[PDB]
Amino acid sequence: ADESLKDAIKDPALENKEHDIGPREQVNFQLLDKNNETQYYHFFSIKDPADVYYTKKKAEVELDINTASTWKKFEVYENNQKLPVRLVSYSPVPEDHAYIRFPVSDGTQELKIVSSTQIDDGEETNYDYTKLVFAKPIYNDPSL
Amino acid sequence: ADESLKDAIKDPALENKEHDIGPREQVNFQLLDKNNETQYYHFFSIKDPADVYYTKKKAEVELDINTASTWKKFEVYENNQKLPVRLVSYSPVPEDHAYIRFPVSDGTQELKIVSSTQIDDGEETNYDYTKLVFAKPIYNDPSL
Amino acid sequence: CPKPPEIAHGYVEHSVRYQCKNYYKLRTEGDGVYTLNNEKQWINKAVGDKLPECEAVCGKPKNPANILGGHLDAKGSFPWQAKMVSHHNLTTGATLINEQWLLTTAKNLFLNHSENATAKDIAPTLTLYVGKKQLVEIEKVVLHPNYSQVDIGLIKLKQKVSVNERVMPICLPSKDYAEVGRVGYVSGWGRNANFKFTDHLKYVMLPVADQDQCIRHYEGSTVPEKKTPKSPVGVQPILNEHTFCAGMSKYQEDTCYGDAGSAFAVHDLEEDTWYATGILSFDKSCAVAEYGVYVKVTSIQDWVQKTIAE
Amino acid sequence: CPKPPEIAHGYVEHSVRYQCKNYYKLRTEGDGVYTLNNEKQWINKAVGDKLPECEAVCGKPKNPANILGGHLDAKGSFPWQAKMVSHHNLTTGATLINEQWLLTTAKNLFLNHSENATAKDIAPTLTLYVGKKQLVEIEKVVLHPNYSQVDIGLIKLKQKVSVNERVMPICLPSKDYAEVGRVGYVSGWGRNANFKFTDHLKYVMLPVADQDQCIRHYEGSTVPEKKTPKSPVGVQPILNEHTFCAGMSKYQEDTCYGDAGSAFAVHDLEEDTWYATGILSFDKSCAVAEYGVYVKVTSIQDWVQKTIAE
Amino acid sequence: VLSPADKTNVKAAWGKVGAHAGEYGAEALERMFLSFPTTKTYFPHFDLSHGSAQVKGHGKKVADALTNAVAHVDDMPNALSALSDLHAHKLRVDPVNFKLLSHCLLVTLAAHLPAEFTPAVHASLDKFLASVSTVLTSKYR
Amino acid sequence: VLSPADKTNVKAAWGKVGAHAGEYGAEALERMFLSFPTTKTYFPHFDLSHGSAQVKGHGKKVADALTNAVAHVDDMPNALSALSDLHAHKLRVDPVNFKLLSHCLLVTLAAHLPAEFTPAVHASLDKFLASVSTVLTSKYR
Amino acid sequence: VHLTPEEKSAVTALWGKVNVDEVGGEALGRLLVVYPWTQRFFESFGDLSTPDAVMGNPKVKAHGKKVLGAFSDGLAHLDNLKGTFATLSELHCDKLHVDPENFRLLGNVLVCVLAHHFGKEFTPPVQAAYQKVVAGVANALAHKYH
Amino acid sequence: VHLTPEEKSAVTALWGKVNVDEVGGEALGRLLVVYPWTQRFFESFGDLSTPDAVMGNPKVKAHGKKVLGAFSDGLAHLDNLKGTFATLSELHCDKLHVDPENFRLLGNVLVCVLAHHFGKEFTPPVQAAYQKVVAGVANALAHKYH
Amino acid sequence: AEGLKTKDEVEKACHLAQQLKEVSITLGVIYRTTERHSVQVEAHKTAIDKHADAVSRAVEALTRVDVALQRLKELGKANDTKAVKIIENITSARENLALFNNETQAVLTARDHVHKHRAAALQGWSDAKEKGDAAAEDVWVLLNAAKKGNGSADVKAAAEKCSRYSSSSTSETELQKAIDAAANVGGLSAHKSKYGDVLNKFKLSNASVGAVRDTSGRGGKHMEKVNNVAKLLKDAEVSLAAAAAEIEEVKNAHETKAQEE
Amino acid sequence: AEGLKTKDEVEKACHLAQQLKEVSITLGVIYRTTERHSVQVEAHKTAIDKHADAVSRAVEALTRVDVALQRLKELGKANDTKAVKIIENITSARENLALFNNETQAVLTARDHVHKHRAAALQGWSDAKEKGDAAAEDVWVLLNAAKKGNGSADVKAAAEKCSRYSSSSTSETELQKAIDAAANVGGLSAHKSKYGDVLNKFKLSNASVGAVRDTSGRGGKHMEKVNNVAKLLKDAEVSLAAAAAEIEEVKNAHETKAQEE
Ligand SMILES: *[C@@H]1O[C@H](CO)[C@@H](O)[C@H](O)[C@H]1NC(C)=O
Ligand SMILES: *[C@@H]1O[C@H](CO)[C@@H](O)[C@H](O)[C@H]1NC(C)=O
Ligand SMILES: *[C@@H]1O[C@H](CO)[C@@H](O)[C@H](O)[C@H]1NC(C)=O
Repeated sequence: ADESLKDAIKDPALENKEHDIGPREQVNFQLLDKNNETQYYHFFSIKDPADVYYTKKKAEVELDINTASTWKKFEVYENNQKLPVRLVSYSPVPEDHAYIRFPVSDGTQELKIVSSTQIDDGEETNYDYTKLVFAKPIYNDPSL
Repeated sequence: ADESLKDAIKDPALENKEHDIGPREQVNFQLLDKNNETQYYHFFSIKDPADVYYTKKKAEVELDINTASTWKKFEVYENNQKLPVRLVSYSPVPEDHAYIRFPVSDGTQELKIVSSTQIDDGEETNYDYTKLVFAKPIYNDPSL
Repeated sequence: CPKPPEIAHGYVEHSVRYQCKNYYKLRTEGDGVYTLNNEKQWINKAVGDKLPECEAVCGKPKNPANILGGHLDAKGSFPWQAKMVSHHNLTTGATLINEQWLLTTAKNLFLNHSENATAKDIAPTLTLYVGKKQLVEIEKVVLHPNYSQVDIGLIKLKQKVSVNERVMPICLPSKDYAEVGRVGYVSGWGRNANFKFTDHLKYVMLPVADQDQCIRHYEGSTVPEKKTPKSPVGVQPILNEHTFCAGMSKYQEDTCYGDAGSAFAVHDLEEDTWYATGILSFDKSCAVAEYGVYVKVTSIQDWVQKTIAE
Repeated sequence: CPKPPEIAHGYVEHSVRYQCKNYYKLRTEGDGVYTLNNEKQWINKAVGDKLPECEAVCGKPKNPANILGGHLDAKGSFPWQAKMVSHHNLTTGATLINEQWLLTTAKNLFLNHSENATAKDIAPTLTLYVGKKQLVEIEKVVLHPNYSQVDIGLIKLKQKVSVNERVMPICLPSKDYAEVGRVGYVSGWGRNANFKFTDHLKYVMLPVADQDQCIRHYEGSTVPEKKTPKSPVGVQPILNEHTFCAGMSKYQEDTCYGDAGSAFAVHDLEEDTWYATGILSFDKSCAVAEYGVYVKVTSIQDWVQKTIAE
Repeated sequence: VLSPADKTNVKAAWGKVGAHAGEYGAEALERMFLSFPTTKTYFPHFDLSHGSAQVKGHGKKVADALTNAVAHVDDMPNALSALSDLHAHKLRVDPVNFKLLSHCLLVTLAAHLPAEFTPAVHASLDKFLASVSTVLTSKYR
Repeated sequence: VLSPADKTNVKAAWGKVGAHAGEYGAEALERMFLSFPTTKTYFPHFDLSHGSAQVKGHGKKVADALTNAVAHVDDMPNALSALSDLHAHKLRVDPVNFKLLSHCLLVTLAAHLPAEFTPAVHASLDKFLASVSTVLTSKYR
Repeated sequence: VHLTPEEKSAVTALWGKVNVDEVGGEALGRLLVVYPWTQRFFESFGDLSTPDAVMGNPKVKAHGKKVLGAFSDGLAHLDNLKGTFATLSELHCDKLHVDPENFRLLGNVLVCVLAHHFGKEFTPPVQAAYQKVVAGVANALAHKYH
Repeated sequence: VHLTPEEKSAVTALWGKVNVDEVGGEALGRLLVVYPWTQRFFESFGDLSTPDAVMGNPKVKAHGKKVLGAFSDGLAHLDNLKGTFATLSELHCDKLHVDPENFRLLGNVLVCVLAHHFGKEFTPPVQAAYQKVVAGVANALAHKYH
Repeated sequence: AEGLKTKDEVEKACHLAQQLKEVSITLGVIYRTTERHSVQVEAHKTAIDKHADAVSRAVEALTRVDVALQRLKELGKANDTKAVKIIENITSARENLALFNNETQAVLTARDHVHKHRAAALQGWSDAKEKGDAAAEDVWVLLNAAKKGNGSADVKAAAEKCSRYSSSSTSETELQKAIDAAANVGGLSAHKSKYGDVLNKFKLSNASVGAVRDTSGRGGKHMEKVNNVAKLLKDAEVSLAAAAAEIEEVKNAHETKAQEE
Repeated sequence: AEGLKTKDEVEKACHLAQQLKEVSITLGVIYRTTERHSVQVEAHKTAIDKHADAVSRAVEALTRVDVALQRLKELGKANDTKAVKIIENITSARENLALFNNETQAVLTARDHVHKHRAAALQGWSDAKEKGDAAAEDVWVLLNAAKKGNGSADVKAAAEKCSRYSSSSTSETELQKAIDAAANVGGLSAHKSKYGDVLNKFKLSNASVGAVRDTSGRGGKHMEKVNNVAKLLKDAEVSLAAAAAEIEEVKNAHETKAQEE
């Protein structure tokens, strides 16, 4: 799923599928590079605030990313270990938004994003480190 | 022959036949009626002088008569007995002259003509007595 | 053009169609129409620049019919008939063969003139008439080279004469109707049974007569060694292979002094045209002499055509 | 008539043949020829006294072929194209449907005017242009009863305009080429990539586009309950069964502000005639919005015919 | 044209004229000068009055001409030949004039001979003077 | 028309602009008033001189409008809606003027960012200001 | 034309003796016989071929009478000859187209028949007077021809 | 148009530093890429589809040079702009029928490429001076259109 | 019987008299209109005679081959070579001779017919002269009675204006149209059964005139066919002359035979 | 190599340069003359796609009757009544479908051809720009040499009067006529084998332009035939729909059979 995101959105089962069912929190975040200034490409590509959906086990953050067709590698790390990222809905080409979810452990605030963007067959632009900072910690609420 | 003269000229054998062969005398005559004045119809109808042709036996007078087609009875008498009149030549219709011959006894001068003229089927005009007087007597001359 | 009206945003292309007036005819190849140019030229797509000309019809009198004897000319059924008078008031016939010319006899021409006289002498002498009183003037006169055998003249009129119902030429025949069984029409200005020159043109139908019967009548013969002057009037007609004889009428009408030069005109019923089959030579016969005699026109053909050229 | 010459004894029968000048045509039954009378009347043996009239051709430009993008109009290949400017110097399109009338859009008409405004209000406001600078004056204006649905006006010109190579009406189609697979030609006076009103008439070829793809583009839908304003520029085109959409160019040329009222003109190669298949309604699309959209002319047919009658 | 029939009639009728042939000839001329005064211009020096010896004698000539004609009627132009030329050429008599005298000769014969003047004869008598009056004229020019 | 490719380029390029987005906005305007003096007639009361605080701040607004646009580039007309009406209706800005500033914004980005101004970006950057400069104008009337 | 009183007197007195049931018809049938082409106008009569048929044919004398009468009218008014025959002139010239020469031809055959009945009593002066008459008639009868 | 001496001086001095074997061709190839409809006139070059092909295609810079030169001639004589391009105006307007809007479109892509090579040194006053130039050129080049 | 009426019925009677008189005139001009055909058919006779003599030599010759094909009805009817090949060269000769005695006879019958019709023409004329002259005379005693007939005095004027002859000829048409105007008003006449005659003799007469133009026309057709085929015989006269005399040795089929028995 | 001659041969060349230059122009206008056909054949593709989906339902149905005529290749190939009378109502259905996959393929081949020719058009253009621009350039070094070339001095005048571009377009005609006047006089050029190229690439190029008008024309013919027969299928869609489903009981000839064995 997170090895190639623009291949991922090619699955027809995912188009305009519903991701909005259930209880959710809205948490604004910041997206910063390794000098702690905004990562402007990611800043621009991901919707702020972020829908966080409640589950039985851990809260699952949902990310809203445009130009999904030009996104390639999107890896999200919590305490430097890989989260199992998966694609839930995609919105076709005048829209070109991909919708992804991953579990986060109660208490998490910072998140690591290893990403890359490539147009068609061209130059792949690797984005080494992107720090995602929720404006407040994330806590699951199974009570809903 | 002398019963009907206009029937006589109808014989085709007689047309423009030669009557002029041989020796001949020319004798002037007069034609008179019973009062001894000229018979003007006969006067006009018969050529004067008259060719008289010489033969072995008696001289034969030849008479030249126009309008033969309107002549009917032409009888010629010598001493009140009938002469055998015959037609020798005829000259066709712009001409209409008949040529007749009869023998006369040597010494004859006067001659009797009983004649008639009829046009087609119409009125027959009888000419009872016509006296023909030769200006000199007729004598045959077998010596030629 | 009593000018055509204009239409909005449109133009006119002019044509004329030439047509010949009454008693005349179109001559050209030459369908007759002529279209105006951008060159403002009048152009027939067949003959181009060349106009047609109008040529008189012949043998088509406007009122057709339907000399001792009869047939007063009520209508003017004989528009080709000309009355020519010699210097001394002697009336004589001539017929109009086209717009400028009339046939006649050498004889009529020679009246009041010596055998010495030539054409130049005779032409000013004559007075000529067409139609009613119509006086046509007279330019030259020309005689057939065989005048003493073929008795024929030609008259040239100073100008052309206007053709109409009363004045109009007769057709020269391609065919020759000189044969017995044909019938003909003779007009005439000649004398009548009071031996007066006639007051009114008259005409008579006559059959054409067997040429040998006619010969045997006038001379005695056929064969020339047996020829003698048998002619009922004083004078002998001219008789050869260029002549033919017409009989007497049904009613014993005949053609007398003055009637020479009048045409023996045979009407062809199939093509409804009037041809001049002959011209009258011997007009002396009258009561007394069984055949008037004509010179076949077919036999003077190549000569008349030849003369017309001058 | 530069009068024909006379011929001897002959007369002339006059004819004229009427012909319509360049870029016009004969209307009548009515073989066109007219012969002069003895009544000196001009008479066609079919229609008699009635003249023909000359009617403008449509769909035959004198110099044919063969907006952000290209195709400068070198020749004047679009003689039916009119440039109309509203009161406040806003340039807008209209196309010439016959000698007196031009189609346009309700919208172009309503510029610098209230929804309140009626036709009488709007007509004096406008300035209209054909051909080069040619200023045609403007009598009335009439709007389609469905103006808010069918976006269409009609302009009546005070008089008829003279047709020629640069000024001439377009044909209204019997057939309807609104289908995909057809190609069309749009002329225009509208803006270009400097968003300047263009200095020279230009034109572009555009395919006609699938109606559903176009719908789904501008609204979200097909089905009306899922309809939302998806339009790439700020404003929504009018989309119904009386409209059709034309795609973008081969080279991404497209049709921008001012290009409404310009005709989507489809050239029919078999009959070599130029039909107006549609009129441009939505000229807003430009770079950013995939389809300019036209109202099918076949659908306003019976209305335009009806209006012309007054 | 003088058929056999005509020829017969003329002879038979002119016979019945007889010795009066002379006297008729004069009576005939007289009528002509009285009826048609223009014919007198051919006879300037003649005394033209009633029964003038000059008229009376001249009639005997004309009479005899005629008798001659019926004498050989089957050839008139030979018989009348010397007369052809006399009237035609020397005297130049207008052919209309013969038809006058023709008719006076017909009026004259009528008066003196009622019984022979049957229509049939009137025919052939007229033909006969036609035939003659022609032969004198046909050399006119 | 802004394909995924374009969209990526505009973000990636406008990112590399960063906090200077404000300062370019003003540099861009300045060029416009200097290059095309007619655009000054829309800004009467502004001090238009060099580095004028009024110019400099206004550029921060224009900068931000643009950043907004790339922030939601997948719907521009909703984002720019309140600006649609401002220029179209209230301010009535002649649509030619946007194409000037469009270009000045292109000249400006060129100067400050040589490495990203590859032809491919020059394309989508122009489309982007096209797409925007359209949306403001399409409510013109 | 003018006529001396003793001409007119010799004329009228003779005309008195003229049989009006015969003479005219005899003048007509002789014309048919002598100038056979006039037969053309009259063949409606019956057989006109022989002279006996003509002279005998009852429509001929029947006709002659009317003609003879027509001549009587002439002797009646000799000063207006034109007028008396003015209508008759129309019948022959305008409707019929008789050639005017046959009027005189007929007037003469009349004078012949006159001389036939009246013998020596038809005298050269009397003919010469009648000649004036059958002329004046023939002309007047011919007047509508011009 | 008129140009202040320090405008022309800043202009010419900058034009000095302009690489004449490259810039012109780069201006042209961007035009092909940014406003693709101009490709229509040049497709004789080779592949014009991708931006790399265009920028790489040897006939393009080859061409740009001649164009760039054509612009050098402008800066040379700025008073007779009409005349200098008078013939060039004929090639595009009378023979070719290029829409005059693509002259300015190209003059601008040139100014873009200018600003690309010269960075901060291509100053608002210098652009403003060059703006006068790529206009004057575009117009003069369009003069034979009227 | 009493004549008169208004100034109309005087005219109606005036026009009748004029047409009634004019029938005897018009029908005359018409008979003479046909003299042409009479004399023409006569000359056809003349020429038909002439032709009979013209071809006499050629028929006398073709007769000889008929009479020599008789004594040849013994040994000659069968394939005599030089004999049976003669009928092969007489092929067209006997064709024309067949046409001759055919077509000549036609112009002879055409001839006979044209006289008869011209006679019926003639007869009809003479009758309608009587009937017409009679009738016109009757309606002239009313017309003259109206002269001083106690008058309508515009009726008086309406007589003396009247003249004896019509100004023109008469159709069958004009005539009936004169009887027509006469019948209805002013049955004063009531003679109409006699006017029936003058018209019926009229009709009958014209009928026959037309008959001769028609019947003489087809005569001239036939005559033309006569003249032509007669030339074929006269020019083939020499041919036929030696054709009958070429049956010479066919007579030797007699002479060399008839002696020996 | 040496250029010059009289004041004639300067302009015999001047005209060459002008035509030689103008080949790279004219050939351009002509390529663009064919954009129409390129975009037209493209929209044909668009529509051909659209039709394939338009008739999809009707082909899927007619396929069902093919695949149900297969298990029918056991008891169904022989006179099944309600089956064998189906092919009677599918008579025209399979007619059109035959025409469809025929005519669609034609506009596809027409399509492919129009591009290739337009490519050969294109190739030819680019060459003749080189060859021509080259050549024109050469005969301009003689033309510029004649400017101050020691001169005939009326030759001098005859250069500066000369201008770079022709006033007009170029036929193949005009071109050869420029090479013509150039060959004979002033073999001074003697380059004529290269002018041969620019003309031969010219000819070759125009050849292909004409090829597309011709080949695109017959495309539009075929496309029209496509649109029509596609309507027959879309409107017979309902027909065919129940036609394949009427083979229902033909499947009972399977079901009622295949169980019992
Ligand atoms: C038309 O334009 C003028 C220009 O000043 C403006 O003032 C006016 O309000 C406009 N009217 C409408 C109805 O748009
Ligand atoms: C009968 O004669 C009249 C003139 O009297 C004419 O109208 C008609 O045609 C003639 N014949 C026929 C058959 O009508
Ligand atoms: C090639 O184009 C020229 C015009 O440049 C034309 O004369 C010629 O006809 C064209 N070729 C053919 C095969 O038509």
